[PDB]
Amino acid sequence: LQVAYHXLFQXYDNHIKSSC
Amino acid sequence: LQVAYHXLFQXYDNHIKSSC
Amino acid sequence: QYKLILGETTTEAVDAATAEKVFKQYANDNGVDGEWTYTKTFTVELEVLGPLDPNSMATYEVLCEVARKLGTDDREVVLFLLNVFIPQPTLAQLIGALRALKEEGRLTFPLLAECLFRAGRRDLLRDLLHLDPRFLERHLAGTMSYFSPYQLTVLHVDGELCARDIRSLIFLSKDTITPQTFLHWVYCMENLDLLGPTDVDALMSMLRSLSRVDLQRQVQTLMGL
Amino acid sequence: QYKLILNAVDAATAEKVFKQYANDNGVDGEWTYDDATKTFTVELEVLDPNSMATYEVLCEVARKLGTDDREVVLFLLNVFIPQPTLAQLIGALRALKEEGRLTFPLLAECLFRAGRRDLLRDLLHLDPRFLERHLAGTMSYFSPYQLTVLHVDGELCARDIRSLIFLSKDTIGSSTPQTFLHWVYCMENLDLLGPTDVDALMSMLRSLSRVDLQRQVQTLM
Repeated sequence: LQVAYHXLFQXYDNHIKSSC
Repeated sequence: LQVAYHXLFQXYDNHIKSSC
Repeated sequence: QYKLILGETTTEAVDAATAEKVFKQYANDNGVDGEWTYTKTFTVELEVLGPLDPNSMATYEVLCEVARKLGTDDREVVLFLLNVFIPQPTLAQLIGALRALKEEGRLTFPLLAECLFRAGRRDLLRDLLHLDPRFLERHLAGTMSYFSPYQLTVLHVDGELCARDIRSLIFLSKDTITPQTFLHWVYCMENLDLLGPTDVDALMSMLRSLSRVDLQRQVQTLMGL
Repeated sequence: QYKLILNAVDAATAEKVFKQYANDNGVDGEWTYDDATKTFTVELEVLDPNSMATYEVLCEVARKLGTDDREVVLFLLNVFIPQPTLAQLIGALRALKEEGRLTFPLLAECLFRAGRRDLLRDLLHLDPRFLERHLAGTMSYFSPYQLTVLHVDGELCARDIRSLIFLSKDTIGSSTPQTFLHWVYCMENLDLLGPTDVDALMSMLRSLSRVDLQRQVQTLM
């Protein structure tokens, strides 16, 4: 869950970073 | 109202045309 | 038989649990999400993507009244111009497809106006859409068309081809088949990948073998070099 | 007194205030008001759970932030208020979230740059050892200028910032700055400092004898 929470955060961060 | 309806249609058409 | 209250929607289910699953899916499909109370009836309080609901349902009236007064060959023109085309459709096929486009946002009011204009239904623009066709023809003069030059070419050829030529077209199409109209022949060739916006050589090959060299030259003029 | 159940000089004004409060929040249900109990009740919504349950994170973050960290966060999130209070910060953060500007990954880096790795581990549940590695190979949410001013702020001492206010009196203006980030905000408004020209920052650092900090700004940009 912890490693998955860190994974999910990276996914969400990369998503906003890939927008603009 | 009729001339305004024709005006409104042109505004809406020009709006979708000014997108892509 | 099972009832749903929002909009009195009814279904036929094997058991009560299946009816709840079918109705819960219909809730998301529409967008409404209220408290469920399940006699043989189920009632739903909240929504997302009263006044707004009435407007959405009312907008459909324009499309329902348009589709019901469209008629056999105009159905093909409209469905061809709105990409997803069905050969020789019925009211239930067209009404469904137009509603599937409206829910997908692919259909707009100015697009529907030009769609009805190209169809030749200036009567429906005047009476149902309340748009003066004398103004609409002037509007389209200085505005980029919603439809491709290929889409508009096929539509022009369709108008000039006679009943005898389209009968002969079906006989010549038997070498690649069956179609019942020229727009049906186009759809068959588009699926077979012989016709398309890039080539159009197959359209000219048929028009040369139908003696409509005037129509063959018209396609050549509409496409160029 | 007039009440509003969610699901003034007179009742007419009270109704207007509540009707506008519903649209502002996004809600739009059926209105039923009682003239004896002095209460109004509200169906539909189109603007609910986390869009309300997320704010709990922001509230706990802001309440445990503290005086000087408030300035860092508000500076990094553009709209900065000099020496803010809980009511000023909580209001500004909730305004940004409602505007869509504030995001969770932005808030994480915002709390990281602030130096509140304790709040990342405890409140945001993000391991700062991982976050520092994440920020290594990822483009920062904040400008090199934003990050420079923040770095200078950290290295400047209590005596230098006292001397900074004395030197700022030539461009002030009583109200006068109370911190270096307050001095930056005053200069940004006066249009002497900015991301394009940091000459004013280096002019102050040269006249504060922090040539090491002046060289660091030059090295940074």
